[PDB]
Amino acid sequence: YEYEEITLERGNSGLGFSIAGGTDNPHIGDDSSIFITKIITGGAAAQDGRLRVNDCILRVNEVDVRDVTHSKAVEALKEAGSIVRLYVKR
Amino acid sequence: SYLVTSV
Repeated sequence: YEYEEITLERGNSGLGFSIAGGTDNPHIGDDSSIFITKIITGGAAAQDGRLRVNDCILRVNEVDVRDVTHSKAVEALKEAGSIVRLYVKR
Repeated sequence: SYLVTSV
């Protein structure tokens, strides 16, 4: 596993990526983690250029998201403000 | 991955 830190500025249409996963979401294996499914062309994430599809977000700013429902990790990403530190594993 | 929310 690789561990990466990615800081993003929030754009007009948000961070520019989608997340699947969470403790309440279907998945194969023991793997219930939040992960990237899509990065939008010309979105903040694609412009930063570091984030990739399938990335596992372990942490959003100072809020842990490794053992939360899909809704807790969505809210954490929505409430995180204008500058967002994503701690990921790929 | 039944639920996918765009952020």
